[PDB]
Amino acid sequence: ELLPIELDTLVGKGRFAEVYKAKLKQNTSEQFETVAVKIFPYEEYASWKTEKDIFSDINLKHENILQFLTAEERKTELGKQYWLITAFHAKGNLQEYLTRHVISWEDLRKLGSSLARGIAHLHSDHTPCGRPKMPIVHRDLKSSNILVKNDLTCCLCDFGLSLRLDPTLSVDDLANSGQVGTARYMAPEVLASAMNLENVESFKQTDVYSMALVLWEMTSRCNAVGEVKDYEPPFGSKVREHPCVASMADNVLADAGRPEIPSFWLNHQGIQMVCETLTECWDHDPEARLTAQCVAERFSELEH
Ligand SMILES: COc1cc(-c2cnn3cc(OC)c([C@H]4COC(C)(C)C4)nc23)ccn1
Repeated sequence: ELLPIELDTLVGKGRFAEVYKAKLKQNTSEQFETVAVKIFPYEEYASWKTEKDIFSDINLKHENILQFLTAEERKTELGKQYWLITAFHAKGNLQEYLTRHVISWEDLRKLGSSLARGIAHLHSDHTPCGRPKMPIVHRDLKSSNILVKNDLTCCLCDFGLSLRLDPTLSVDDLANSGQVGTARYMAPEVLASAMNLENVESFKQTDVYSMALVLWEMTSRCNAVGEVKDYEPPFGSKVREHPCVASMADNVLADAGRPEIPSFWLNHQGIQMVCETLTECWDHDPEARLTAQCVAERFSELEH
């Protein structure tokens, strides 16, 4: 049976689906509960299925991963819709949050350390207890799809382009997907079409590079650095609003371009640590990049 849900507001429109703030009126007498509904048309059934498989995976439950209530199929006059019902985070996406607010050092520490913890959890080949689990690579990490919870910690969602690192995966299966994701956040090796298709685990390195760009966005809006400029997306000054891969290749790969880090930012000890860490993470060489777990560990050291 379908949950008693009333759609309130359209909060997100993506290639695959629409996200709605909704009211779950389980009970007529008591106050309604705010939930999120991601709606996929029948044409996007595949994206719905990929996300559903992730959200319903018991091993994937984590504080930094969007909480999942249920998946439904709803017949409509036009056809059928595929729904994902989840917890709603009122603060919204990280990109919009950074645009509107200048964060404290404590905020940056919480946001950056929780982002790394969520990615590390997806990447992990084992559960906290010690049981083997099949790693997931997000493949489309960016500030626009990271939610901010009420306690100012990050929460991952938008798993439509995600890849389970299954051993049975073929080169043909992988190459066919090719460059998947947002061009602005693509790692240089992806822009170069230089990956080893047989090596599925190298996709973890691409996620780390995108994470580095997000960490830089958080850092750019932190008041600890000093004077804070208006929020700009990575490469905002260099490329157009919807950049192509050729143009991103030109900047990221040909010019080795990265978002600028003014030297005055380094004056703060904490900011310096974050900048050094993120710099290692966006290195041209994937091998030079730290793991998400390593980054989570460095953030732990930031209490000092
Ligand atoms: C993108 O995939 C999602 C998002 C949610 C979701 C949960 N709370 N929440 C709150 C939001 O704003 C107030 C949005 C807007 C904000 O920014 C976006 C464009 C990401 C949509 N989305 C969500 C649930 C399931 N999948």
